[PDB]
Amino acid sequence: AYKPMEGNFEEIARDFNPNWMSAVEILDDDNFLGAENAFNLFVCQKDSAATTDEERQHLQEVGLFHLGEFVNVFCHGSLVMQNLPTQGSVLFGTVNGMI
Amino acid sequence: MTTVVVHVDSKAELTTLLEQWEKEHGSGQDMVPILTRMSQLIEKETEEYRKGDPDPFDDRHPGRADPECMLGHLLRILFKNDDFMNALVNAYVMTSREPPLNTAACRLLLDIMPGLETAVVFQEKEGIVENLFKWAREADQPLRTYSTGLLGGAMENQDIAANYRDENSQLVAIVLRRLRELQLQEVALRQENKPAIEQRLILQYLTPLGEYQELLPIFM
Repeated sequence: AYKPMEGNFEEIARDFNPNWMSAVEILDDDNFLGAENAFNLFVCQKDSAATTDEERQHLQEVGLFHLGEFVNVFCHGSLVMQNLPTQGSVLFGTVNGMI
Repeated sequence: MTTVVVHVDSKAELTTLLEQWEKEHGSGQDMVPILTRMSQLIEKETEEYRKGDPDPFDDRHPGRADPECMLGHLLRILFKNDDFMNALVNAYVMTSREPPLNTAACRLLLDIMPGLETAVVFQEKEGIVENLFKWAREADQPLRTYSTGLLGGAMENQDIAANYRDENSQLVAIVLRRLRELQLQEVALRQENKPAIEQRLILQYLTPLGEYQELLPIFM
């Protein structure tokens, strides 16, 4: 976190499971997308039940996926025209040219 | 040895108080203009202490440090209490509601301000902390004159300020508004021809929690 009143950073939470990162991207400031060297995808969701202080500094891995491809990049923006369904869009860069 | 004074003796005045309070076992007396000595016997003793040019980094007692003046002689006498003076903390705090009944604790815990080392405020009788949240939001003006720096020993502990890193922040919102008032009071009393002892003893309380985290927001 970054508290503008204090001026300094603040550790809300931290995941502990040791995965070698490859690229990460924020979805919606609640769900956080992460890649891996092991050619995989997962999202850590910020924990809701703030019953104590130990259980609110621990993120929770919510959802797993094997994207069978290395991940380099993430970015926003879509490829279709704006006609003004689903919400948001994240494109990702790879090593085999598979967007 | 044979350390007597050239003025009127202070220990004989102390022992004259040690023959009145030490024999007070349920006798039905109120020593509130007599125990004024216990807050006045040390202030004249402080008034002569400024001659020796003291080092302010004196967390210990002069009975261990400076046997040259009468400060180290007299603080050792009232500190070797042998579970006799030590029941006064259980007495004038736990069952204390009245202002002459709270006179006999707040004018006296400030007399053992170097003596209050670690574990009296750290004891499981810790409602005195929540009593001082009650004795600052709702107290009397001669009481709040002698009530702000009483948790000064609590903020010296890093364990009380971590157990109460948001309960104290409630109280900081009170004491800064009063702290703003004294610049509006005393300067306007001095802006006439063109009181600060609470201002001394509130900053004594507010100093050791001036360093801690997450308190700078309501500071600025």
